[PDB]
Amino acid sequence: SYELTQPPSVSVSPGQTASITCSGDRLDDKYASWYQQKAGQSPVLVIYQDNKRPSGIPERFSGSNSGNTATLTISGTQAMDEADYYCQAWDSDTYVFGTGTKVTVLGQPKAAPSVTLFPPSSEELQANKATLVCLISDFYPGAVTVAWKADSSPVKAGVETTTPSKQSNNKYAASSYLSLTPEQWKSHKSYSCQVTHEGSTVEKTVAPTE
Amino acid sequence: QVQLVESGAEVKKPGASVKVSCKASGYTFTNYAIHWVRQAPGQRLEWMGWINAGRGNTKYSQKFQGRVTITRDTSASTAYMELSSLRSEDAAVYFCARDESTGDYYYYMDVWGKGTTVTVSSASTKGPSVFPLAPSAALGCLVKDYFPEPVTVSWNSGALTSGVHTFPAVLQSSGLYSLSSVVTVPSSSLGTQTYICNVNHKPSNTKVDKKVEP
Repeated sequence: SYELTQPPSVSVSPGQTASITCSGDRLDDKYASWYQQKAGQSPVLVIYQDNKRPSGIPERFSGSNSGNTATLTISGTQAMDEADYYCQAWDSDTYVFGTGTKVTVLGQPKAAPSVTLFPPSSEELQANKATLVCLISDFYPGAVTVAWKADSSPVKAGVETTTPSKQSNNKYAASSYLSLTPEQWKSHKSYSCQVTHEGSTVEKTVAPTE
Repeated sequence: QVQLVESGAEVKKPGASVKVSCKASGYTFTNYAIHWVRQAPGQRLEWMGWINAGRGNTKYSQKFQGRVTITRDTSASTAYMELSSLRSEDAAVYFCARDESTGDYYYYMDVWGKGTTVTVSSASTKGPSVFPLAPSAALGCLVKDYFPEPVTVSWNSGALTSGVHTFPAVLQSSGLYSLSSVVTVPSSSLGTQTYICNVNHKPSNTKVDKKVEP
């Protein structure tokens, strides 16, 4: 079917101007609308009929449609404008949403993560199970990557990692689990949780002999 | 004001069918079309179809291969969406939204509902195992291998609230969920303050209180 293509990401500091584009065939003959979706919330209409603004929507949101490209412009972006933004149009009796753009506003100063690595509890080991838990806290921006090592080799099995979520101080926390058998846990010298945040890697290490 | 309210969260097996309702209030139900839109975890909004609440006519996205039926009840001010032959790609949040008019003029949606979740999984109800994450300060509880969502975690029967961060659950390859709750506490308190996490998993009627010791 008809496709509306958006850049996946836009990163901006408060006060800068964010431009989100949306390309589609014959978009010039269509009315474009824009929806803002903040983390864990319903979408909100911010632009309709290419450039109109609903009541209550901040006037720093503006829209244009020209040359088969709709553009949502956020002038003087604020921290609260961080959201996913979706383009929408109509074609052949079909409402179509665009691929979506994550708009990051760097509202706080960069903060490196604190990493805390829990070994399997003796109670878990007595139930014949073993989970390493790696808590990643107090970092900003909210993006991080987790890698696990058994001795020095990369772990590619048994890993689950949550998407970061705000703490009550507006920094981000994240969580990662490595599920093992007790024999696998007890037969390695060490396990490490390696957290990469803005090109800098923080590491914590635990061992069966501690 | 104009508001749309969807029905509660649903847990379904693959191949089953689900019926979500959308209760409309604050305007004349009959003058507007209602849209259904879904969002799989981390993915774009996806249009499903609309019904003109007055005439009752519909339009469906052809991507759904005639698995979607949208109906409405005018005296109830309620639109319905039925999705049949559910599969795991249908696990998503489902939104209702009001059209600017009846789906045939300016083509935009002005009001959205809160959304409801449909879980599709072959997993059966399973209570969690709860393990302590002993301090050495941060301490916590690991709530492992339950289905379905959700579990709630309090600390000391709700008395301890500051420094508590309960994480969103992970969905493992096994089909079971797992989450953890953590508290940052002062190192002084250890060995004198008692820390108990209270885990409740209502679908399995599991209540566990775990004391987290150094």
